[PDB]
Amino acid sequence: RMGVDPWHNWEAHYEVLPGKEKVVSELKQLAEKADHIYLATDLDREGEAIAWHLREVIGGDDARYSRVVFNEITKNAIRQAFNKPGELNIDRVNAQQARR
Amino acid sequence: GHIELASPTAHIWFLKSLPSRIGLLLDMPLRDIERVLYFESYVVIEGGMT
Amino acid sequence: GKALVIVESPAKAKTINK
Amino acid sequence: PLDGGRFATSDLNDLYRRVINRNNRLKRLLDLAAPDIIVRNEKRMLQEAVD
DNA sequence: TTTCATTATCGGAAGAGATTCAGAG
RNA sequence: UCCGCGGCGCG
DNA sequence: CTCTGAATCTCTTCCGACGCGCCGCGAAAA
Repeated sequence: RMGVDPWHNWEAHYEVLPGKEKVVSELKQLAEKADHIYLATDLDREGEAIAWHLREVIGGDDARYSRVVFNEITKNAIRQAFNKPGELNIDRVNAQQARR
Repeated sequence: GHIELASPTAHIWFLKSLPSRIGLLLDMPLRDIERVLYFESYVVIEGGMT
Repeated sequence: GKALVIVESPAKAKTINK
Repeated sequence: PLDGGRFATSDLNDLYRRVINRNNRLKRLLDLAAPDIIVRNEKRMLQEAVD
């Protein structure tokens, strides 16, 4: 029922939301056309986790994924986004998993 | 100058210039050579008990 | 090829794609 | 040097430029482990450019 | 049967390949 | 400012 | 009756004088 086992080193059982089937499905078909996938969710731990879940639902290889953060809508921002990017942070992700 | 390519590619003359030197060297018809070259099929380099 | 970008809010996406 | 600051060029320049574009595109695609479909398509395009 | 928080809604000729027809066993 | 193309005419 | 080899067809590949005046065009990028 919980979807997590406190007695087995916190192994969990995530599963797509009963109302996001379409959303997740469209990314899977669209993923082949895209060369390099850019996860641009919020920099906080919740956003970081959404990025982590996307990466594990779309599959592929780590190198095919990149993490970018958009400052503002201004071109002086959407540009710098792909300029000095990075990848997802595990510590941040695990912090959110701990809270959840 | 020179350019170094990520993946090799054939030289057009040795295929289109009839008779195809490549095909007759390989004892394979040119049609198949074209199909594999432009990535329409696969060909077996090595097969043992397969 | 084409790059795939993913954000959280749809409204924000439409704005980024622009 | 054409009049008005423009230029007249041989087609060879266009062919070489297209080949360079395809080659650099292929390498930048390859170095990040893209799905096989697009890499094969771009390899085919590069072969076409060479031809 | 059942509880939590989070995110955001031309024509002509030659050559090569493929197909078919006739002769043999 | 060196090139190519399109048309026209001369033999 | 069934297969193999040669002929026949279909598809592909080349190549169609040589000089020389004119004319007016070619390309843009953020």
